[PDB]
Amino acid sequence: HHWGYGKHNGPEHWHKDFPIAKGERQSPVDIDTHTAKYDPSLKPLSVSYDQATSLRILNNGHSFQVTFDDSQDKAVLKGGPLDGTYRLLQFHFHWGSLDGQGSEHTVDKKKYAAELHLVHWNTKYGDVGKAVQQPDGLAVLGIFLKVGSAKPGLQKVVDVLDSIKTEGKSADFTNFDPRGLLPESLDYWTYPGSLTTPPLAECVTWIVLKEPISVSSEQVLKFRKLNFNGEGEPEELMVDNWRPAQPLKNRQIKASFK
Ligand SMILES: O=C(CCCCCCC(=O)Nc1ccccc1)NO
Ligand SMILES: [Zn+2]
Repeated sequence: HHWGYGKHNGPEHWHKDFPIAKGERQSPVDIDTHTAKYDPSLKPLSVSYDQATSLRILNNGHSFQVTFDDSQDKAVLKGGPLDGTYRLLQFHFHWGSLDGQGSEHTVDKKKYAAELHLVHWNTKYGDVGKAVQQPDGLAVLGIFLKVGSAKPGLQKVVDVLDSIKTEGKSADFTNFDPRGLLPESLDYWTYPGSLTTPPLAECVTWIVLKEPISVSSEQVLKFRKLNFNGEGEPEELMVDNWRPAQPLKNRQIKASFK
């Protein structure tokens, strides 16, 4: 029926509605660290989040997202492999039912407990809907989460999840600073790929940071209390909302570091 992460509607079914699922630049991928090539040409990345304006937090039935005002150049990503300016629209997470799975990208086949995606769109296309129709329309910053010490900058998110438990719920989420989600190092791998949910459009320059952030067990347990269902339907925990690694095909993953 409609897509999701279950046995009957999960990633192995998506190609019937979205044939690009078997396309030439699908995401996520396994990052083989010994095959990625250091690219001395890659320009230094620029994450400019000081004027970011968060708006709302939303359970969309597949993840939860924090949305930003992207009607002006307030929070932008530039540099790295990117040409031009990419505006932050929203961030969301993918996570597991257990700490050994949950990420979408893997590193030498290792799965992390979760993966944060900070979604940005190329301002030369004017709006996100036009950007998703372009091969360089989006830039997604991917950040792995491992379980250990708490991430203080994540706590304001986790504390409001009770208020968006089920699909369709949203809440006001102003003055949230996404800089509190970033690791120390901006070393990264990059490759051309796609959205990891339907419609799987092949419009993303992926920038995946090498350094994970640590979150606590209590923080990730609160992610796993969300529901895929809407208020009143059989309760199905929102866990394992990740797509597995797809074939690399004719792509090379580049590293910003030696
Ligand atoms: O695919 C991903 C990462 C990138 C997600 C892109 C979502 C962009 C968004 O919020 N707006 C949008 C999406 C599709 C079509 C039009 C707008 N994770 O699953
Ligand atoms: Zn995502």
